[PDB]
Amino acid sequence: HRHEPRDHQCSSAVAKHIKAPVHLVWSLVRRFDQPQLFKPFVSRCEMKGNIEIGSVREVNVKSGLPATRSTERLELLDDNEHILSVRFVGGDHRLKNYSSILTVHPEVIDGRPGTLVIESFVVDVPEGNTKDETCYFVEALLKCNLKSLAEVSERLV
Amino acid sequence: APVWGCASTRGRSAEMEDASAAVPRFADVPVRLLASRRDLDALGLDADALRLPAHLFGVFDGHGGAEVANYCRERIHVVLSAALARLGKNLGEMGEVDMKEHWDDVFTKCFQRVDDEVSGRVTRVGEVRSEPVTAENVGSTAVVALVCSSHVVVANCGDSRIVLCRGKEPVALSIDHKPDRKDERARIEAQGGKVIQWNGYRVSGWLAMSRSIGDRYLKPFVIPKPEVMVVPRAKDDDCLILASDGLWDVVSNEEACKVARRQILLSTDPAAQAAADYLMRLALKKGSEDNITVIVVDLKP
Ligand SMILES: CC1=CC(=O)CC(C)(C)[C@@]1(O)/C=C/C(C)=C\C(=O)O
Ligand SMILES: [Mg+2]
Ligand SMILES: [Mg+2]
Repeated sequence: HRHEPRDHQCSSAVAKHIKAPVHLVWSLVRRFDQPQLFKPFVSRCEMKGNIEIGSVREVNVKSGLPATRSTERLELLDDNEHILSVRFVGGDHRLKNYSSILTVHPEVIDGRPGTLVIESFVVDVPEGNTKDETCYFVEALLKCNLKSLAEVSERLV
Repeated sequence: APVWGCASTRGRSAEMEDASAAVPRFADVPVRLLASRRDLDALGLDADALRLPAHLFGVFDGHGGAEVANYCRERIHVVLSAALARLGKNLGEMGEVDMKEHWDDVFTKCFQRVDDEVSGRVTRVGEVRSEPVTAENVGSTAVVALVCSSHVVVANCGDSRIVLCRGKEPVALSIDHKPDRKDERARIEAQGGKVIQWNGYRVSGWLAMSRSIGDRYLKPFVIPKPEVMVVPRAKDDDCLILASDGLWDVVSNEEACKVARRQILLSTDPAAQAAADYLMRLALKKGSEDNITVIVVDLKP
């Protein structure tokens, strides 16, 4: 997670402990064509072709949110170090040049195999907002994403 | 029998997440919540034993899905009806009472109970269910109107609105729970929350309202606490308009009331139904691409 934002950008990170093996948590996150497996905001996702670096997916999010759609490109997928990186290239949201890095690491939680998930991001600060407003907004969504990933991963154990 | 009409459409939105309820004779209101025991004992009548029929009208604007709004349509009137029946028995052994405080109390606990059922924190019904109704990011507004022959009791939660036409003038019976409202803003920031201008003022930059049923992730910033108002009826009362923001985003209270008096002057009632259908199709002409749900209740005899 070597993120270092310019002056017109902001950056932060969130973490979450999952009581599930790494291979189980990784099997959900790594499926770039179906983020709705664990993301509670995604209603529909379309992605053409084979999953590879440069693959682009189109996401439609449910109502109640500031945006309705997003276009995202897969920038990195390491099936050995468990690294996933995604960059937002389009949509109707206010997260321009958003780039995120998600990593999964093994650990022992309550005497059983567990998982630590870390997700950091860099994004432009939209006009009319501050770095801590933007960070607060993105952190709220990411914690909701990771909490749903934890509950889905822990129902598969 | 009540006099009402209900119109609802998906509109230009992709799917339908609005819900509406209209239950005639859903409960009997304890008259101890509208008159003191002393007031009726002076005429020999027992306030504990009197029965007054009431009807429930409700509009539920869901977000993140339609399941919380659909649940409110089926459960709110059932939970409130059972609460009013049990409250009517408990005011038999209790002396004088603060009627509007008990009105706030019975509606707050009713909304909190449906919220607790939605979140899976309590069990619900022959089969019992205990897991949450839906995901952490689904919620719904709730504007509810208890209508009887003498009073109109209003409970509001969210950015839906109910407006009363009295004297050929609209009177708003509910204040929208927008997060930039100065009491709602102060309340949210008091507990460490943020109200962020992000395509409109939003709780945490996310939800465009400060109160709703469900949305358990955004707690304790978004609460299901309703604002209750008791409104005695009068002859000047023309009609009641319950509607989601699909109408109030393009039609003002005065424009809605004027249109909802001329269609009426000219099972549901065809007159009130014509006002609801016209108000709904007025919102579709004024540049509204959201779901539209309008309930028009006629208050003249
Ligand atoms: C939930 C939602 C709301 C928005 O305002 C922007 C966007 C549509 C991109 C988003 O899908 C954002 C998702 C984020 C921040 C992270 C993710 O999902 O990994
Ligand atoms: Mg809606
Ligand atoms: Mg709406």
